[PDB]
Amino acid sequence: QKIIENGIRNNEMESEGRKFGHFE
Amino acid sequence: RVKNKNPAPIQISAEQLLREAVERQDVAFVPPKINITDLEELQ
Repeated sequence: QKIIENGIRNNEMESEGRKFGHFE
Repeated sequence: RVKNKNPAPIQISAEQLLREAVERQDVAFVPPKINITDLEELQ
């Protein structure tokens, strides 16, 4: 459960990491 | 006058040929990583 959940959270933050690192 | 028969100061060498041929390669193809946002695509 926790490994799946950590995978999920990493996935949304990397999906939003495109906006975060859009210009760098 | 495009008739400069003068031998070049830098002659073409074989190792130069292989090096600049290999130079056509680039970094490994980078695909945008898939985002597993829910449980079913994780499965």
